[PDB]
Amino acid sequence: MNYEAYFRRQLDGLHREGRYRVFADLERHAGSFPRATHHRPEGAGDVTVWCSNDYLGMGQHPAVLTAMHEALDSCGAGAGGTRNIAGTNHYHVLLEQELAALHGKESALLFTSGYVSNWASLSTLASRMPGCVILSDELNHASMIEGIRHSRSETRIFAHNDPRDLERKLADLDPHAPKLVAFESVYSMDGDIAPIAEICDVADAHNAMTYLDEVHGVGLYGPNGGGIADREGISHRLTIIEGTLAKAFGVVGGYIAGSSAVCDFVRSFASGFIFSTSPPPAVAAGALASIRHLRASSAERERHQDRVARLRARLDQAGVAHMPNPSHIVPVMVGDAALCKQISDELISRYGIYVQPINYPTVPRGTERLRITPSPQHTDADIEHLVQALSEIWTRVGL
Amino acid sequence: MNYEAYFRRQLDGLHREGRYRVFADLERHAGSFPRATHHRPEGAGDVTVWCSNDYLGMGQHPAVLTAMHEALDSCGAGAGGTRNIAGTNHYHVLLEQELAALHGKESALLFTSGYVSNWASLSTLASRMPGCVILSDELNHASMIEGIRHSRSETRIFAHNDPRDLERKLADLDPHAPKLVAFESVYSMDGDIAPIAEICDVADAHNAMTYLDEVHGVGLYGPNGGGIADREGISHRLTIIEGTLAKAFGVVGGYIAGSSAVCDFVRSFASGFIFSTSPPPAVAAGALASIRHLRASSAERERHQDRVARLRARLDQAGVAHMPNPSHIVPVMVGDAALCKQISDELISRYGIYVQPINYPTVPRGTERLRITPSPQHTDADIEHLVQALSEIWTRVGLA
Repeated sequence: MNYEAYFRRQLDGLHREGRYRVFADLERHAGSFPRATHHRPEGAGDVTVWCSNDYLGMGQHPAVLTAMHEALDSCGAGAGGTRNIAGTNHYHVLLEQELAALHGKESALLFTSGYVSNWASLSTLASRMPGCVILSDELNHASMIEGIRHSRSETRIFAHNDPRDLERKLADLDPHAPKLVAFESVYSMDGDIAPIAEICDVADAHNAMTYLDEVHGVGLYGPNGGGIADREGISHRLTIIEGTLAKAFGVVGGYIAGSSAVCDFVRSFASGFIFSTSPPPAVAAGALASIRHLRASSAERERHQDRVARLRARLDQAGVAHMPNPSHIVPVMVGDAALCKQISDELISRYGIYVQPINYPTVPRGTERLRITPSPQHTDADIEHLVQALSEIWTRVGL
Repeated sequence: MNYEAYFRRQLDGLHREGRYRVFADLERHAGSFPRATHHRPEGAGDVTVWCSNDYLGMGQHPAVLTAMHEALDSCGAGAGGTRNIAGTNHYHVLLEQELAALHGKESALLFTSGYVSNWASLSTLASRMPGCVILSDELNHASMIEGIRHSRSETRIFAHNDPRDLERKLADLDPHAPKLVAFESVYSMDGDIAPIAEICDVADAHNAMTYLDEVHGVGLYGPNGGGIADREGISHRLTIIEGTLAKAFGVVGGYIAGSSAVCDFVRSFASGFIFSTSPPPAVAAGALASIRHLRASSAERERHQDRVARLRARLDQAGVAHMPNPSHIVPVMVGDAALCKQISDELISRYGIYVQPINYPTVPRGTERLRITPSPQHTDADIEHLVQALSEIWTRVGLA
């Protein structure tokens, strides 16, 4: 057994199949988003970032930067322990209070990331309820799939956004059986929005817990910037709302929000929460300032939706196909894996436009796409450059 | 099934066994470690922190803070993507190069936490080697256990730091199957140091990969501050060295260091790496300044061991028993979850001393203890206050 040679051959497989991926070394320009320096072997050059999940540019928001500077100087670089052992910081406490209020819940629990919040929460909740059946939306994110897998709990997959199929996969279970319905508000690849109320109607008929990942809604929708459930006024119907601090809130971290009992349960039992250093105080302080700002201000969401709407209108006039949807995500459709990569490469090296190809297995074969995430900071000129680039590229594909 | 009542009943179980934990709300005073403000219902009081894993106080190091302030103003609050999609920042690159160099390896891979570096790397490595048997030290950290469990690979546990038991467990195995020995350099709860060279001898004689968690070693031992393998001159013998940026380096994050091939392998396949936002640029810039500092400077490590030896000597002199060991961790043994918790509650309320009980998952039961972590910033006066506090409690509580 040559381990070195073994790992190398696994990678040659990925190279051959065209799925080996190299990172772009970027430096976003704080104060000048969506601009970034792209570090290429032959020296720096500027790009426009078009596939960042920092959806509102809160990454450069002055209130977020100020809170992080002040937290660094008061409390230092890091937490310096787990939440249990010397790593509970006042900013963690204010952030959990703020997240509870955002979602109208009794409590919230902060994790190191969105990924860990789902992995830790789902695996701990299901594994500690013997005979729990998990009902998982087939397009749930990797973090939810891995939490559900790690639970070892019996799991039934229901058809994407289909409450009739959910009902059919709940109908034979005893009401005394623990059940957990795990789904998202906004799904990243197609940008579709879940029928949350219809799903909660089926969940309540069967005494099932509801676990809603609002990663792609929170900060972006609702009167409080709480996400889709906030928008629909049905926050109170979910047992748990999960989210990230890394996307619309523009920093890093994950959380859940729910009853005192459920948050205390995950806090007291979840390995991935207990046995990992707490997020840096400055990370907690930035997220706190980001949430406070997006609860009080609608201006960024309004500008966000205008940029999204303007891009779609211009693509429509230019004849550039994108997948219609009610969210803020603009999946520009390519339909061929090799061509998707060729277009991504040409946008970066000829047009200074940074987008990434999305190919099988992330998305079904024939539905390969460029996932575009317009921000409040993308200008009309940025949109015209991107639309003209895609239009010129599609004409050359044509010829 | 009432979910609320079910959750409360399990929490009432932790209260019954005395292992329900109330978090202390602290603000560490940057520039004034080890002081913290403690927010209680009563209000705000100053305490001395004695169980932080920011072992050298790099959390308040001015070169670390300078780099973090700089990175915020240049790049913003967060990465704004995954490493694959818009979230690779130049600080991540310089940090992975620095970690490779620290451990004398070809490459390094940055994760969001030490916990995730272990869970993701061990799950991915074992998963993707058909018929792999994982041999795990008895006392491996939760993060390593969960990585091993998540792999679904065949697992053998070997007796703590026992290369002869590792030999016996490896001996009965299909000789053609891939094999991975997972262990730590320095174990947190007893502070014992692994016989890395002897474990590596047994791994080599059976064609086994070695995976070494140096979380409580890296930054604190070795000519390069690389940890125990660095100190023993055997970094080259381990297939993977794993560590944290959160403890001696004083920020947050996890990594592995190894060949370009093993790091690229985990980078390309591990869900917990691929599908999670990259660490903030400021975190990467801080961890980078921390490592460059502790590679070039042994003065904090020397002051660290000075404070450790001084506390151990004063504890012995006052008749307060601690678990002797070759590392920097001073475990004061108690006996009982409820007593240990009471001693910990009395140190805060009567003495302004913050030390957490170690309960009945982490350690065995009848073996709850006070884990104390002296840092370079603890003064002779702080040590006298701690030791006289423990002395007074120890007579009252009959542990003298």
